[PDB]
Order: sequence, then structure tokens, then C-alpha cells
Amino acid sequence: MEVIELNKCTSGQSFEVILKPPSDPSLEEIQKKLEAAEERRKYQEAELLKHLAE
Amino acid sequence: MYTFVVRDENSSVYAEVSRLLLATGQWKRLRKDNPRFNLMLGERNRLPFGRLGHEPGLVQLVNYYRGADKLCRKASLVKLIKTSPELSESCTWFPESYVIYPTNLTDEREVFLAAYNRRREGREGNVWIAKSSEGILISSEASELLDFIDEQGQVHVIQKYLEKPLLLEPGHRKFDIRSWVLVDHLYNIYLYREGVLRTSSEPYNSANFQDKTCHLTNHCIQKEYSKNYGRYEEGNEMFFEEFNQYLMDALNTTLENSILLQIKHIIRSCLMCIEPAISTKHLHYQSFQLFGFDFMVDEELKVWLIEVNGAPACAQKLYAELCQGIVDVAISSVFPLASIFIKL
Amino acid sequence: MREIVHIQAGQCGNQIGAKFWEVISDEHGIDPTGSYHGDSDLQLERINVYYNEATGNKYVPRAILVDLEPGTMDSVRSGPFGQIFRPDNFVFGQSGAGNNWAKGHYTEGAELVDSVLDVVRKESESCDCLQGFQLTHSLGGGTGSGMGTLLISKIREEYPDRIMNTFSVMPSPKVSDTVVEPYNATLSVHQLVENTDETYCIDNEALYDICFRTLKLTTPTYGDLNHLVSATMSGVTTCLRFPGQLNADLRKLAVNMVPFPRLHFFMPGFAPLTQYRALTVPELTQQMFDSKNMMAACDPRHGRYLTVAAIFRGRMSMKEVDEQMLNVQNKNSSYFVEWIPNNVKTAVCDIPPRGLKMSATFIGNSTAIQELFKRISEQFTAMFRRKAFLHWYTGEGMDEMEFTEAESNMNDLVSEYQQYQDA
Amino acid sequence: MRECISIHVGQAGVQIGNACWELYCLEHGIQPDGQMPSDKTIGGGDDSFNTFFSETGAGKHVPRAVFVDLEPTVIDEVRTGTYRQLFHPEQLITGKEDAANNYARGHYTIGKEIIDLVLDRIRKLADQCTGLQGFLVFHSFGGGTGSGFTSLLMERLSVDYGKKSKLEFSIYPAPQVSTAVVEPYNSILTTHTTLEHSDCAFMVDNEAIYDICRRNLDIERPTYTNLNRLISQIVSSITASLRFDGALNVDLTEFQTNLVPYPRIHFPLATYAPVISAEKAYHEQLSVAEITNACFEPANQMVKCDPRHGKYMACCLLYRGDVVPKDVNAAIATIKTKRSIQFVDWCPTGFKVGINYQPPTVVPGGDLAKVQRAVCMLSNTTAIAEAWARLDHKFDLMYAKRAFVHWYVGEGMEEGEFSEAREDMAALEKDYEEVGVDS
Ligand SMILES: Nc1nc2c(ncn2[C@@H]2O[C@H](COP(=O)(O)OP(=O)(O)OP(=O)(O)O)[C@@H](O)[C@H]2O)c(=O)[nH]1
Ligand SMILES: Nc1ncnc2c1ncn2[C@@H]1O[C@H](COP(=O)(O)OP(=O)(O)CP(=O)(O)O)[C@@H](O)[C@H]1O
Ligand SMILES: Nc1nc2c(ncn2[C@@H]2O[C@H](COP(=O)(O)OP(=O)(O)O)[C@@H](O)[C@H]2O)c(=O)[nH]1
Ligand SMILES: COC(=O)Nc1nc2cc(C(=O)c3cccs3)ccc2[nH]1
Ligand SMILES: [Mg+2]
Ligand SMILES: [Mg+2]
Ligand SMILES: [Mg+2]
Repeated sequence: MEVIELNKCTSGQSFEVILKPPSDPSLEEIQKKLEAAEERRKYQEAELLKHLAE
Repeated sequence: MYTFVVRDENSSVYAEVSRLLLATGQWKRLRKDNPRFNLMLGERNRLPFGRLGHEPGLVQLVNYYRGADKLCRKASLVKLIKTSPELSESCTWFPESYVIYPTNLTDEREVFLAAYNRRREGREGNVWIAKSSEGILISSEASELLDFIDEQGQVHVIQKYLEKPLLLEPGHRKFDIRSWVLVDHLYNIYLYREGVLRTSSEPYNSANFQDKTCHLTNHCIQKEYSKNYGRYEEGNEMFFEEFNQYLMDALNTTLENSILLQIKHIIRSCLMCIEPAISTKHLHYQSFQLFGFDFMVDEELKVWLIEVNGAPACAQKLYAELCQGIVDVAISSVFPLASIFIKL
Repeated sequence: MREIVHIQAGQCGNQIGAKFWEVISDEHGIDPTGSYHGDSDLQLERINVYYNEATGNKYVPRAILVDLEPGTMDSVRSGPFGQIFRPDNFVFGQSGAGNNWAKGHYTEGAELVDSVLDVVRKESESCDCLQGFQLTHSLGGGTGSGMGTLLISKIREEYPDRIMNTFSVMPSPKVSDTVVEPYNATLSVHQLVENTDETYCIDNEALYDICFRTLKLTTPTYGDLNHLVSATMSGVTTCLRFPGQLNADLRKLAVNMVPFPRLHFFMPGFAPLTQYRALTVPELTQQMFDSKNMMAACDPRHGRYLTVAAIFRGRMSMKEVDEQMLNVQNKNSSYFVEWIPNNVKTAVCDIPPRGLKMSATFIGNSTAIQELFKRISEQFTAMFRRKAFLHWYTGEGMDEMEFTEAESNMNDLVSEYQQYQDA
Repeated sequence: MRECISIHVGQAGVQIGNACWELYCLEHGIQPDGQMPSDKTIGGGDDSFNTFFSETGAGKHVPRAVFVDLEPTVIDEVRTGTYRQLFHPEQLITGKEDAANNYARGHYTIGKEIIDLVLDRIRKLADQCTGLQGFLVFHSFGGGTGSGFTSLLMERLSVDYGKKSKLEFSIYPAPQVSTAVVEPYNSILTTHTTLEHSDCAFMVDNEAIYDICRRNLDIERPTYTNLNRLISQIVSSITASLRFDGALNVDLTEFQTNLVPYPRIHFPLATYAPVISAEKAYHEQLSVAEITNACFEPANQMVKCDPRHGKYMACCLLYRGDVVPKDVNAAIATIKTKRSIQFVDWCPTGFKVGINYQPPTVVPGGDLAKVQRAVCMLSNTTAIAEAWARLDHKFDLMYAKRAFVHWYVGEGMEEGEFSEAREDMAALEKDYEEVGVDS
């Protein structure tokens, strides 16, 4: 039961008690994903418009 | 109407509980994967405790205590007894035991041998039994015990073998006592008033630990290898009334005084010890569980705990009463509809 | 601003649509002249969803009235709230559709559809942020069925990213005008399978049974049937029109109700079904799940609910509402699919409808709706096997193959429901 | 002094953020108009509260916050609310059409069209910081915006602020207070995409907050207003160390250092006590021992789970009010002998303790009673994996039938993203099991 690193100020205090010792994607890659999803939306809409044109 | 699911088809006990629940006209059985249940009769292994108690508006109850395995595994029980101050390594009702991992895998090898050598030098009886969770070896030589465990792959326990057991007469035969104990959602501890002695039908032979038929009392071992099976009692099962009458006629004492007081003490010690770790008092779901305690009795009428079974079966002629009791104390107490136990 | 554009087509569509606007106009405090006279600012908070504001605090329904003959819209314009609609939004021809899907969809309707889209475009262009469209029509006639589904197809071409919901009256031989209703309905159902996000299936037989068996009306009229539809449409649109716990637009509502794109045909219900004894929450909840309160003439016990929504209206206990819904689900535990967790949702709105202290509206997405399509398919086949009454359709340019395909399409729909009923 | 920028995404994030900043103003003596009489350095200063508030030459203290939602109705209540004068229009960003509870709509369809505007508004705030620590991000798991746009924003923040820390406060979905059914999809999708971009995430299960509100505040049917006031108290307990003088958790980096030794396992469990009904005539004030013991009751946790059946990697105790170290040590020693508190073998069995003498502030006319001392425990326990298991199982039930999947594919998402996200969660559940369970 050791208390270590005790710090005190006017607002409070802090300390540590030890009970026992031990034993990214780039901007370019994000844009490609966003544009690939947008292109799939465009393809799916184009297919719908083709279906309605028939 | 109350709803429940069945997830262990191999349970004789809860197959009967399931039967009784339907026959009340107020319980409906759902498919095993339906989450909108009131009562789960769960599987023995990997029960999904983390998914219980998250269905809005449903009070959910399960027939197993999460964490009770600590008591119902042989190596786990040894460690619990040694490392729990409530029980301690000086525990007087549990045979001296040591956990031994096979060399091909902490371990207590050198601690066992240290005590083994102390017994040999002191002329004291030095018979031990190795077992785990067939698979049993009784020997008076440490070399044969440690070599048997290494050939295996799972953790084993070496335990002092009760060389001086109480022997029923006639027959000069060994036995063990099974007690059924129900712990409800409030952690009341209920001991079923009816126990059973799993008797051996072969005379006890201290000079031959090789033939494991008068030394091992398991019902399966007696049915397959014992040529006197059923000789003295039906199915090698003696019940308390007869056993009590025997203790009076032969030893001038009662089952309550000579044995049951110690049994109740042991059951209460074990279950009170683990209560803070498994209690569901303030949990979002609630548990109950049926336990099977196995006891040995030595010739001084001292009772020893052998093991605790977390998924026990019942004696054929006791299923009706005990299963109804489970419904009354464990289920209907939480889901009321529209004593056979001793409260410890 | 979550505007909705309303369209009503044909005789049934315009008669049920007119009642819908009378009901919600009363709820929002709008009188037959389009002037507000309510007592609560709750009535104006979402008035813009269905009404446009004109000069002088005048509210004009965002409604387009369509027909191929002038008769029914002359009745609307002379009705109670007839003067509330924008005169420019009456679009009608003179020839009629003769209860003929082909006339509504391919010949007479084709000649009028462009002028309807012109009005739709004008209403949409003045929307801050269009939620989507709703259409009222029957499937058994010619204009609502044939021209209504033609309109839906042309709206999807022009507004492909907008929700399209329909209140669709299904024909029944017990409440029938002509024998060709199964042909018209089978042709229309396939259009709806492809081009709507929600279709409320309102079976005229169910409406009749409710009026006769439950409301004790010896001789129900179309007016009595339409009072049930009007009340149901008010409840279904309640969370769009009044502030509450739900702030969902049409798309969010559909996302959480439609797990598969073709299975968007809903069984609606209402309680209380028309007295001075207000209902308790237990009674509301039991009746709204009762088959007798359903309007699709399908037994829910014959299928499984994929999703359910229920909205409660009035001053009542949320806790008791929650408690009763739990009670109904355990009694029907076998009738909810297990692979859509938490698939029964409820909402409450403080404002009750007119003449009631509390009510509940039920929206069920149930595979039992396949019974409705099976009925139609059977009646279709009984005539089509003999090619009976087909000359009315081939005379307008259709050929038998298009009937064969419509039949196959609806038998596929039925099969798709049976698949998920056994999942 | 190093600044922190708060970002509130979607309805849940915006309404919780509104509750937090109200509470911050009450804690620091800042009036709704932004004026702060106790700040004697007009138009400037590098006090601790300045990590969250900038200052204008006129003496107004402005939150370092951005609110983002894809429809305007929730943010409009900030613009016209009690604290409208606190924020300026550049901080409040609204679209026209929301994500309809569709992750794919918030991340791909709408996210692509608004992400650059949101980064420009954030850049404006960052240009006003001398030493930006990083970001605090508030959002729901279940909303289409809270899930989908948050994960896009987190990815871009890693790009534009590589060295800055990012912490999350995430609302985990509870059916009791939700009318959606696709939330398990949205939760797994956003967790998968955000896991590598978040340094420390505090999950709050609405089920836990709902039941605390019913059980301890005697609210029969809690509303979002009730829930958010309680959540904002817990959030404030967690962020107080950044806004007041002190030596524990004084910068965002310290949260990870103190609570997250394993980068993927960065979801600490929060527990808070006491929660007392203001309607209660008078309540006997709880002692340090009693509120500390309450930190080990599942009934007080922000996520319902059983820490007795997991292992601890770290534990921080954050006290506010009349608390002195001696009583904390006495309470801890007692609890060690009565509670099941198992640490992993590769970590010290210990507690980092922080005490702020100012007792909890409560919103006047709220549901919470004023107390003389309170505590929030932050513990990284493997038991929180139960919450992932629940979510993953609901995901599996629906995905086996592909229920609702067409809504996501329709917005340009590929089906493979579902299985990829679910496999990441499966690996996460395995990480927790390796860390916390013995054979
Ligand atoms: N605690 C709390 N949870 C909320 C609040 N608002 C919404 N939620 C929860 O958040 C989830 C719904 O997501 P929202 O935040 O409303 O959705 P969104 O982020 O605005 O995204 P959209 O789909 O575009 O509307 C559900 O689980 C709600 O219970 C709130 O104010 N407080
Ligand atoms: N330490 C010991 N001393 C004496 N006999 C012992 C013993 N340990 C075990 N036995 C005997 O061996 C038999 C089987 O032991 P054990 O209880 O390990 O088997 P088991 O796990 O199959 C019992 P159950 O079938 O109820 O689970 C017991 O019936 C007992 O008679
Ligand atoms: N419920 C209801 N059904 C109607 C009404 N009018 C017609 N129907 C039904 O609608 C079908 C006839 O279609 P109808 O709308 O009259 O033809 P249309 O003008 O060409 O669209 C038949 O099934 C009728 O039973 C009505 O006012 N209410
Ligand atoms: C014009 O079309 C509609 O009004 N569609 C619609 N209204 C709905 C209302 C609900 C509804 O009231 C509830 C949703 C969740 C709980 S009650 C659900 C789905 C709906 N679809
Ligand atoms: Mg055993
Ligand atoms: Mg007609
Ligand atoms: Mg939203």
C-alpha cells in the first residue's frame, strides 16, 4: 500500500497507490474510396434509368 | 404466460424441469435461439452470460452461476481451497492435494514430492490418487503417479488417498455420499433432504490398488466390472433411511450427528467462500444452480469433501421430488404461478 | 423543410384523398377556406409538411388531384373542404378509363400524364427539401390503377432519389364494381413492387367486414369504408405532422421498416374502431394487434412479422404502453421473426385525433400479406386460363404475354414471402 | 496551456454537447452571454479553463467547439437556446437531408459533400490555438450521421492533424430508447473504420443511463433530456482534469498513457457515484468509502457488464468534492479484501487517483441532487467485451439474411465492407479474450 507521486495545488491533489507490482490511409486513398462509392451509385442509377427507358 | 428455452438436451434434471413447467399451463417453451425468454436452461459449456439481461422489460433467469466452475473443476477446487483464507491450506475436511501439470506443458511437483518423502521416511501410509476433469491411478509410488500424468495432456491433481474408509457391513465395502444442493437467486443455500450412497459391491482390498472396482465407487465402474452389482442394494444405491438405520444398529449413532453436520458445514463453507465472486444480487440478470457434492467418510466418522459437480444427475427414484423442488424454490420464486430442502 | 407532395388519382383515390385532407385539416386547425383557427401552436409547427403558405396566413394543401373523367373531382370541388385545394392542381380529362388498366397506363392516361407531371414539378420546385411523395388510389379500376402506376414510374424517372409511398385499395369480389378488377390489380402490383418504398395494403373486404361485423352497419357504403381509411392515414402520418419523440423523415421511417426491397407491403390497423368510454392502454394494445382491426384481410397468425411500428395518440402513460406491448409480444412470440432484433417499435404523440381521448395506429410488415396476393392471383388465373374479358385490354394494344408476365411476377412475390416465413 | 477542440456529430452528439457546455459554463462561472466576471485577464489568458474556451476582446468566452448535423432541427435549438450567444454561426454546421440511420449515407453519399466544409470550420478553430492537444468527438453509434460521418471525419483528422490525439464519447445503442433497427450494422461499421484513428473511446450504453435514471432518480420514463444531464455529469468528470489545475490527466495524451496499454483495447469502462434524486427531501451524504465501493457495482456503470469476470489493465479514480487522500486509501484497502479485482499479470495492481475539491455542479431545476462528494472510476477491463459480443450477435442475426443490406449497397457501399468490418470485430473480441481469460 504505497502512495507515490503526490501532487498538491489549491484546486486539489493527485497521487498513485500500488497494491502489488507486476509479474493510416492518405488523403488520396480516402478520396478514391469516396469516389468509388459515388461511381457505384452512378452505375446503379444509370441502370435504373435504362430500365425505365425500356 | 412465462417463457423459457432449453439449450442442454442431455440434462436429465432439466428435461424433467422442462416437463413440469409445461404441465403448469403457464410456461411456454420457445426455440433455443429466441432471446425473449424469462428462463434459460443453459448449455454446460460457453454459456453466453454476456447476452443475458439486455431484453427490455424481461426478467431473465439462468440455471447456472457464472464463475461457479472454480468449485466444480478438480484443479480449480484445489487452488481455491489453498488460496482462500476462508478455507486455507490447513483446511481439515479436504484431502491434501497438489496441482501437477504434465511436463509437456503454476505447478506443484516439487511440493508434492517434498511431502511424499516426508511420509515415506516417517513410516506413514503413502498412497495417493491422480485424477483430472478411466483417467484415475491409485499408487503408493510417486514415480508411477508422475509418469502417468506426463503421458496425459491436461492438468491433474495428486490427492492423498483415504486408506482408512468406513466400510459397510456385510460386504466390507467402500462408498461415497452424494448430496444435492440448490442455490437460488438470493443465494439461499438449500440442501436436498435426500442423499444417496454410491456403494461398492466388492470387498475393500487395501493390498491391491490395481483392481479399481472396490476402490472406485462410480456407478458406471460397478455396472461394468463388478460381478456383485446390485447384490446388497438395488443399483448400488443406499438411501439415507437405510444408512441411518445402519449407523444406529452398528455404530449407535445417527446420520445427522455423525455425518450430516459435517456435510452441512462443508457445503456452507465452499459456497459462502465463492459468494462475492458469483452472486447475482445486484446484476441485470439472475442465476440459480444445482450442485452435486461428493463426500467420503473414514472409519472415525470424519467427512471429507472429494469433489463438487456443477451439472449433476439425480437418483432415478428422486427425480420427481427434487425437480419439483427446483421449480418451487428456484423458478416460481421469481415467476410466481397463479419443505424437501434444508436451508443452510 | 421536409415537404411531402400528395397525389390522388381516379374515383377511389380522390374520394379517400378528399377525406384525408378533411381529417388532417381539422387536426391542424385549418378551415374550409384555408385559414388557421387552432388553439395550439403544436398545430402549426409542422403545417408546412402538407400545406403551402399563401398570402394572408393561408394554407393550401400540397395536393394534386388527377382523373380521366371530371365527375369525381366536381364532387370534390363541391365537397366540404373543396375550396381549400389550389384550382391549378385539378388535372382531368373527359374520356374516362372504363375500369381498364390499359386505358389508364397506355392510351387515355398517356395523353394526360405530361400535364400532371407539370403540376408535380411546380409543387416540387417550391419545396425547401422534398421528403417524397404519397399517392392514394385503388388497384381495381383504370385511372388510379393504370394511370397511377404510370405516374409513379414517370416520377421515379424524374425524382429517382425521392421516397414514394402509396395507400392502395385492393379489390375484393365481395365489394366489387367490375369483374376485371383482378386483372387491373395484378398489373398494378408489379409496378408497386418495383417503384414504391411503402405500400399500405387496404383490402375493401376487410373494410367491409369491419363496418358490418364490428361497427354494426347493416349496409356499409363507400363513405363508411373511406372513414376507416381516412382515420388510418391520419395515424400513419401522425409522426410527420406533429412534434414528438419521432423526428424521422420518410426515408428513415422506411429504412427501419423495410428489410428487403420488394417486401414493402404493409398491413395497417387502427384502434379504437368507432362511444364515450375511453379505452385503457391494455385495450388499445390488444385491439390493434387483433386480426379484426387489420385492414388487409390477412390473418397475422398465418405468417411472421418482419417489422412492426405502432403510434399511440393521446394523454396516456408511456410506462403502461411499454408494459402492454411487452405483453402482446409474448402472446405472439411465435409470430415475430427472430433474426431482426427489437423489430417492434412504438411512439407516442400527445395530440389525440378528433372525437377520441386516445387511439393507436398499427403498421405491420408481415409475410401473411402473401394471402392477399394469393387471392388476387387465383381470381386472375380463373379468368386468364380462359382468356376471359381480355379483349378489353388487347383492344388497347396489350398482348397476352404481358398478362403472363404479370402473373409470373406476382407468383414470384408470393414465393419470396413464403421464403422468409420459413427462415 | 494547450487547447482542446470539441466536435459534436449528429443528434446524440449535438444534444449531449449542448448539455456539457451548459454544465461547463456553470462550473466555470460563465454566464449565458459568454461573460465571466472572475476572469481578470480581459480578452486573453492561458488559464486551465482556456483549454476549452477562447476569449474575445469584449470579454466573451467562446467554446472551442464545432456542431455538425446533416439536418438542421437539432442544431437550430442551439442557435435559439439559452446559450445561443455563446457560439457564433461558423461553429454550427447543418445540412438539409439526414443520413436516415444509414451509415453508408452519412459516410459516402452525404459525407463526401460536406466533409471539406467541416474541416474548414475546424481549421478556423485550430488556427486560433497556440498548441492544440487534439479533439474530443461526441456521437452515437446508431445514427447514420453519428456513425457514418464520424468515421469519415476521424479519418481526415488523422490526415490533417497526424500528431494530435483524438478521444471519443460514443452512445451505444439501446432498444429501450430507440426506434431504429439497423443500429447494430452502423455500430460495427463505424467501430471498424474508426478503431485505428481513436486513441481512447468512452462508450455510454443508453440502457445503463436509462436504468440509472429510473432506479436512482425515480424517473418512470426517462427522456433524452434526463439522459443527457446525467451523461454530461460523467463527461464533465472525465474532462475536468483538462479544465482545472491539477496533475492527473492534464492533457489528452495522458488518457492513453494511463488507460490504454494495448492500442486496440482502448475502451475504458466508466462508473459514477453517487446519483441522487433532487426530489428527495434530504439524503444522508455518502462517505468516501461508500461512493468508492459503489464504483464496483454493475448498477452504477455506464455499460452493464460484470468486471468480476474480466481483468483490469488500468484504473483511475476521479473524485470531486470533500475528499482527502487518507480516506481514499482507507476505502481502497477495504475494497481489495471484499471485491474481485484481478489485474493482468503484465500490469501493476494499483489506482491512479485525482481529487478536485470543487463538488459536482448540478443544473438548477434538474433531476440530480447536489452532493458533497462524487467519484468517477475509469477502468480498462476486459469485461466491456460483453458489449461487443452483444452487438456482434445482433449483427450476425440480421446479416445472415442480408436484412436491410440493400439500403447500404444502394448508397454505394459494397457488401464486402460488412464482412470486413465484422471480421475486425471478431479479431477485437479475440484480443479481449486473450488478455483477460485463463484456459
Ligand atoms: N443518450 C442520448 N442518445 C441519443 C440522443 N439522441 C439520439 N440518441 C441515440 O442515438 C441513436 C440514433 O442516432 P442519432 O444520433 O439520432 O442519429 P444521427 O447521428 O442524427 O444520424 P441520422 O440518421 O442522420 O439522423 C439511437 O440509439 C438513440 O437512442 C440523445 O440526445 N441522448
Ligand atoms: N482422495 C481419495 N481417497 C479415497 N477415495 C477416493 C479419493 N478420490 C476419489 N476416490 C474414489 O474415487 C471415486 C471417483 O473419484 P472422482 O470423484 O474423482 O470421480 P468422478 O469425478 O467421476 C465423481 P462424479 O461422477 O460424481 O463426477 C470416488 O467415488 C471415490 O470413491
Ligand atoms: N374504399 C373505397 N373503394 C372504392 C371507392 N371507389 C371505388 N372503390 C373501389 O375501387 C375499385 C374501382 O376503381 P375506381 O377508383 O372506381 O376506378 P378509377 O376511377 O378508374 O380509378 C373497385 O375495387 C372499387 O371497389 C371508395 O370511395 N372507397
Ligand atoms: C406518407 O407515408 C407515411 O406517412 N409513411 C410512414 N409513416 C410511418 C410512421 C411510422 C411510425 O409511426 C412509427 C415508427 C416507429 C415507431 S411508430 C412508421 C413508418 C411509417 N411510414
Ligand atoms: Mg466429477
Ligand atoms: Mg369507379
Ligand atoms: Mg439525425
